Amino acid sequence: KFEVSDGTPYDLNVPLVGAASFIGWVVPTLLPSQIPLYGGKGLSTAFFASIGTNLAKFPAPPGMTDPFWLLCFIWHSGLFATMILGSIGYNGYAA
Amino acid sequence: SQFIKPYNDDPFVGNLATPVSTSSFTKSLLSNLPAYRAGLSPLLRGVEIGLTHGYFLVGPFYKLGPLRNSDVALLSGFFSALGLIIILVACLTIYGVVSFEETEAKDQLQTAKGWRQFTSGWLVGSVGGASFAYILISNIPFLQTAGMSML
Amino acid sequence: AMSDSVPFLKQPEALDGSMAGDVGFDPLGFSSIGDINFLREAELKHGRIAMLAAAGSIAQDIFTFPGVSKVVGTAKMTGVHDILVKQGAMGQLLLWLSFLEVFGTIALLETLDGKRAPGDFKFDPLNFSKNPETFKRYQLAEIKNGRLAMMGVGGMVHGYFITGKGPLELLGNF
Amino acid sequence: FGGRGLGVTVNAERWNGRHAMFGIFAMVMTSYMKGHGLIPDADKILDVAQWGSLASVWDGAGNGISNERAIILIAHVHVLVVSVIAAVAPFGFQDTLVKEKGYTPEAPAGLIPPFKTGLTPEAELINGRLAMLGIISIVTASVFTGTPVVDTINLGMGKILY
Amino acid sequence: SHSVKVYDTCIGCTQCVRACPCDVLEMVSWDGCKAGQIASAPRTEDCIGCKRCETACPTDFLSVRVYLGGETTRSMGLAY
Amino acid sequence: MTAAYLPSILVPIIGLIFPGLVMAFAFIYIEQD
Amino acid sequence: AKSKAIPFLDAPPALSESMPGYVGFDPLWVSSMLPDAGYVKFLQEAEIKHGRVAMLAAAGAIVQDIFTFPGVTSVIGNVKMTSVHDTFLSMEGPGKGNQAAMHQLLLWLGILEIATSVAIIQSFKGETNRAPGDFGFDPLGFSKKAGAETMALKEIKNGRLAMIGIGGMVHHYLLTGKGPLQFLGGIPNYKSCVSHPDSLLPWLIKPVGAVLPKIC
Amino acid sequence: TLNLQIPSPTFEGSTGGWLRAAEVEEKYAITWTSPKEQVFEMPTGGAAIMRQGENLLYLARKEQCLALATQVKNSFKITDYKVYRIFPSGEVQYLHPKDGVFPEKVNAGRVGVGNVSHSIGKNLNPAQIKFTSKSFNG
Ligand code: CLA
Ligand code: CLA
Ligand code: CLA
Ligand SMILES: CC1=C(C#C/C(C)=C/C=C/C(C)=C/C=C/C=C(C)/C=C/C=C(\C)C#CC2=C(C)C[C@@H](O)CC2(C)C)C(C)(C)C[C@H](O)C1
Ligand SMILES: CC1=C(C#C/C(C)=C/C=C/C(C)=C/C=C/C=C(C)/C=C/C=C(\C)C#CC2=C(C)C[C@@H](O)CC2(C)C)C(C)(C)C[C@H](O)C1
Ligand SMILES: CC1=C(C#C/C(C)=C/C=C/C(C)=C/C=C/C=C(C)/C=C/C=C(C)/C=C/C2=C(C)CCCC2(C)C)C(C)(C)C[C@H](O)C1
Ligand SMILES: CC1=C(C#C/C(C)=C/C=C/C(C)=C/C=C/C=C(C)/C=C/C=C(C)/C=C/C2=C(C)CCCC2(C)C)C(C)(C)C[C@H](O)C1
Ligand SMILES: CC1=CCCC(C)(C)[C@H]1/C=C/C(C)=C/C=C/C(C)=C/C=C/C=C(C)/C=C/C=C(C)/C=C/C1=C(C)CCCC1(C)C
Repeated sequence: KFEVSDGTPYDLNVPLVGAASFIGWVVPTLLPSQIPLYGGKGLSTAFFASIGTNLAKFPAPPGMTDPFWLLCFIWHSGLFATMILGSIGYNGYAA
Repeated sequence: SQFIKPYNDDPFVGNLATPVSTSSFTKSLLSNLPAYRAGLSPLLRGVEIGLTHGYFLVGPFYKLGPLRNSDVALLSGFFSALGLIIILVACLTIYGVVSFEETEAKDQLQTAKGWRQFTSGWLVGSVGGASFAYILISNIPFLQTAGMSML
Repeated sequence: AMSDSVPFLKQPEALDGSMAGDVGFDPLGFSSIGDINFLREAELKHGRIAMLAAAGSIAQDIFTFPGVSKVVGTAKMTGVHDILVKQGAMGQLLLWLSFLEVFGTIALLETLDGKRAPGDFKFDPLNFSKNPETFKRYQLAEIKNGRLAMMGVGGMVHGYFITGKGPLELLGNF
Repeated sequence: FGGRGLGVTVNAERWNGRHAMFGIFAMVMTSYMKGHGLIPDADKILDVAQWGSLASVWDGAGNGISNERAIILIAHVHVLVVSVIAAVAPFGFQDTLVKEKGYTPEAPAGLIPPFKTGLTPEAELINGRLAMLGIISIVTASVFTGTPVVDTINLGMGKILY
Repeated sequence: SHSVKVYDTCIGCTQCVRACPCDVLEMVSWDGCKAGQIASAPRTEDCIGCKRCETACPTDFLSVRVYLGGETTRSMGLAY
Repeated sequence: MTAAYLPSILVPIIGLIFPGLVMAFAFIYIEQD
Repeated sequence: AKSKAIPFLDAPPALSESMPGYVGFDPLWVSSMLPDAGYVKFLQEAEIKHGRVAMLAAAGAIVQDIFTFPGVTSVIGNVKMTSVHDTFLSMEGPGKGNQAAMHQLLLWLGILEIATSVAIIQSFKGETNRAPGDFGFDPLGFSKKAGAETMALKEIKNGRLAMIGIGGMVHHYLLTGKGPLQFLGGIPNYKSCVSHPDSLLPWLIKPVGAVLPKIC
Repeated sequence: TLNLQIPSPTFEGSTGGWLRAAEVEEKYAITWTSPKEQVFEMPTGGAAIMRQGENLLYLARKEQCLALATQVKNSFKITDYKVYRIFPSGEVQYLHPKDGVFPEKVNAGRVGVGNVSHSIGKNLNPAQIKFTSKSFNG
């Protein structure tokens, strides 16, 4: 019974929108590229590999020239765009 | 499906009911804050608010003050926080002196006795929170370096 | 009024005691924030995955399938994952579990409407739960073994992170 | 102002008497601790590189506050913080510094209140007026003779402290 | 409040009353001009002091005059 | 400087305590009915 | 209305005689410091927890003198009262060492203390009519026994006594370095002081030399 | 007499409406009758639709009410509007038109307030009336 306003009950559909937007953004971004930023992997997989690499170096943050920041920014930008569009499509149309 | 409605179902009041202003999350957070939470004396509202604000007041004075590169940086930062707390308590006192008439009602913040109780609670909470932050930063090297001790 | 698991705490409002394993254990009040059915479906999925992982850790200590020792060598548990990411077994597992979990997402949509019990996938080919009493006893056993398995998998993988042996080898070579 | 217990009131007389009794005690204890050398590194000059520009005094040698003076000031800072908290958040039983507008003023005790010995307000007021007069006399005897105030106390108590 | 005066040079053209945004002025009966009417200011507690009435007045130097005085909530035009 | 303690005593008082008490009491005076 | 412990002082207004161990002793009116109804309950709960912790301290301070668990002295040596906390923490931490004893204690006690925090919040607001300090922990059924109507009084009294006792023993270790039983048996304790490491708050022992006598 | 049960124009609300001083010091009300539902501009900003029949609306200032009255007079030919002042106690003070006749029309019974019986050039000098309670008009 989440009210989005004073008297406006609205279903946020956070599980569906989150899961569907995550899958619909991650799966197309599994397309590989041979550029050094990706390293032979897709955008999502290069991002996850960079997460593992930098978590193997805790305290020490990723450097400026490290591909982690660019991978994180592009991946989260596309994810946020997918989440916004998925929220619009599922909450509005619902069919 | 409209998300913005007139405030309190009154279209001529100077406010709008918005998701930032009137959602369930906003209403729960605002009604659960110590300044608005039901069942609290004004003194205990003051205690909670003072604990929070006085606790976080130590940090900027300790890390950025003129004595920040000295061995007495934390002591100076706590003393600066205490001086700011005393100044703000004087501000609270003069606000309550000029703002409220002497009434029997004392269970509300916006009464003279209620504001005096709130000021007393805010002073005691602010001193306690600042002292707690002083104790924790004095005894934990992680807080002294803001995490750089791990490197 | 008071909880059974924690006697000095008021009973959670969203916990009626109908779900299996309900002893009124919610001191942080997570069922007041999140939906109880979403949390139950999450608990059952985490617990079933943990049951499979615990039994798999023990059996992979006991024996390996033919030809596995050619590819993995002496690597055990977590050490297998990376190797079989390169060989391709983990990719196939990811693909087919993701395919099943698409229909699991549709099942989550069914249970969030109130039209499906959490964790119910109607999967009883052998008709073990033909008696509703045996069904209740099996639900309690499933949720208890799932939570115990979550604890077990935590212990096994962190013991492997410490010693590099594995569950049964640590039980032997302690 | 006057309706709150400030100015020439019996409330202000009582409060200044309490503070003056404590002040006589603090001066006697300062003379005792300084005479026996119980203040650590009392002649150490505090350095600006550690304590900042607030330690600067601009005397003829050292340009810094002595460690004993800083220690005495910090001892006063403790009871000043106690003072602020007691003035804003007093004990429920305690006499308050500022009084409510519709308060009943305590009657002036005249030349001398009734002779109630013990932990009575009359004994408190008598010893408070006596302590205020003693502070006046000690200050005047110090500035009309050049004897330091700790030394003036030590002679007036007959070198008992040191 | 502001003070509004009407002098006997008024010709009763009713322009100042029509220009008033706050309903301060009104026309009353008079015999001093050909129109048979003169402006009056019975409600100067609502006067904001905008001097639109003086702008509307056509007589060489004005018949209606506004003298700004003590400021109130109404005269300051405060909606708060 | 003779009586070198006097600047360090009086400058913080005159510059922080005097204006604070003046501003507080003037605030009370100008806002009271 | 005057206090029973202090017959000339007035009785504090917030004490009702309902709580066990009341003798009218609250001269600072701490129980009247908050007008809220649950506040006194909060106070009592704090007292109970203090006493219970102090009891577990005091017995521990004795028993750690009598015997030590196997392998402990091979890890930490001959430290006795508060240098155990310091020595373990010196050998605790990822990278700093291999022990985790005080951190494990902090973890499980913090789980218990969060679950206790929820109960204190519930009893403060009045959503629960549970007594302060009551966790329902009576597995051996002593409440259904005989003489159980005075057990709360013995609990609060031994709690306060253990509070004072552990304050005693800790401030004794900070000066002599002995520990409780050696301090009790070595009655002139300033003639033979065991050398001990400085605590993690060494500044607090600074005035002992200059300001204070420093007999030891 | 202000009927509090008169329906209001359909408005979606705005941040330009009345503040706490309306409920604490004084508030203003304007009523009018329209022959049809039609869109007008709010004096506080925004478009509202007045209903067919009677309309009651609340504002913070008298000038806002009279601006709305001028707008509905010159754009919709509505002249029956009435402006009231309402106090927190519930007292309603009828304001405009004060005697039922608009102030630009002469009505019997009106008495002249602030009328001076000479031209503006015949006022007294300030030095004439200094230290004296005489008015500058004479
Ligand atoms: C980023 C991914 C994405 C995109 C592009 C769309 C696009 C669309 N969805 Mg949709 N959807 C998505 C994710 C997305 N969806 C997800 C994750 C869910 C599940 C929660 C849904 C669920 C959903 C439903 C249930 C329905 C739709 C519908 C629609 C269509 C009209 C409504 C709309 O949003 O128009 C958006 C209009 C445009 C995108 C075209 C304008 C182009 C401009 C430049 C904006 C584009 C921004 C940017 C370039 C996008 C970059 C994407 C990023 C990942 C790189 C439109 C084709 C409805 C329909 O009719 O389709 C069947 C409908 O019924 N969607
Ligand atoms: C003539 C007035 C005057 C005086 C005497 C000072 C004095 C000082 N300022 Mg300064 N300041 C002033 C005007 C003044 N300021 C003005 C007008 C501005 C605005 C441009 C500033 C802006 C300013 C900044 C931004 C900073 C200072 C700082 C400092 C401190 C110097 C560094 C140090 O060692 O601090 C060491 C500090 C301490 C040991 C803490 C002292 C705490 C005091 C004693 C508590 C007093 C409480 C309060 C006044 C009680 C009365 C309340 C009542 C009036 C209602 C020093 C206390 C710096 C500082 O350290 O601030 C603390 C600093 O960061 N000042
Ligand atoms: C761990 C601290 C602690 C706490 C929280 C309490 C709490 C309580 N005690 Mg208690 N008590 C304690 C330790 C404590 N006790 C110990 C160690 C003893 C043995 C001496 C006693 C002996 C005792 C008696 C004999 C009685 C109580 C009573 C009470 C209750 C009334 C409120 C009160 O007096 O609390 C106030 C005390 C505290 C909150 C403890 C902290 C100390 C305060 C905050 C110090 C104030 C700060 C300030 C710096 C002042 C210090 C200097 C000053 C003395 C000059 C309350 C439930 C009464 C009761 O329940 O009657 C049935 C009662 O009659 N207590
Ligand atoms: C539903 C469906 C059915 C299906 C089914 C499925 C296949 C059911 C299969 C289920 C199995 C996987 C349940 C597994 C539980 C594992 C846990 C409880 C044991 C955890 C170990 C812990 C205690 C530990 C560990 C310990 C520590 C941590 C580390 C070690 O050093 C030591 C140690 C080992 C002691 C079937 C097919 C029958 C048909 C039916 O019609 C319907
Ligand atoms: C709840 C209940 C039960 C429970 C239980 C158990 C857990 C109860 C545990 C209780 C503890 C052990 C009681 C300890 C009291 C300690 C004080 C009285 C002595 C303090 C030290 C003195 C003052 C001293 C000191 C002294 C000075 C200062 C310095 C030294 O040189 C000398 C010396 C050492 C003499 C159970 C589980 C059975 C079940 C039941 O269903 C429910
Ligand atoms: C390739 C690539 C890139 C990329 C990229 C791009 C552009 C990504 C595009 C992603 C898109 C278009 C995702 C769409 C997802 C739609 C979903 C999951 C719909 C779900 C619908 C549902 C659940 C409806 C359910 C329903 C329900 C319950 C109720 C009614 C029925 C129904 C409607 C069926 C770059 C450019 C970043 C570069 C990178 O190197 C590689
Ligand atoms: C573990 C650890 C540490 C630690 C620590 C600890 C545990 C230190 C100390 C803890 C505590 C709780 C000290 C208590 C002192 C109590 C006093 C003085 C009570 C006086 C009571 C009186 C006078 C009663 C009077 C009385 C009253 C009220 C009622 C009437 C009767 C009468 C007798 C008159 C460190 C700091 C060393 C650091 C290290 O790295 C880690
Ligand atoms: C990070 C987070 C994520 C993003 C979003 C976000 C929400 C905006 C953000 C939050 C940012 C902010 C909002 C984080 C929230 C922050 C605030 C500042 C935390 C304040 C805590 C105060 C406590 C610790 C002091 C407690 C008192 C102690 C126990 C005292 C004992 C004392 C008492 C009096 C008795 C005497 C003893 C002593 C010791 C003197």
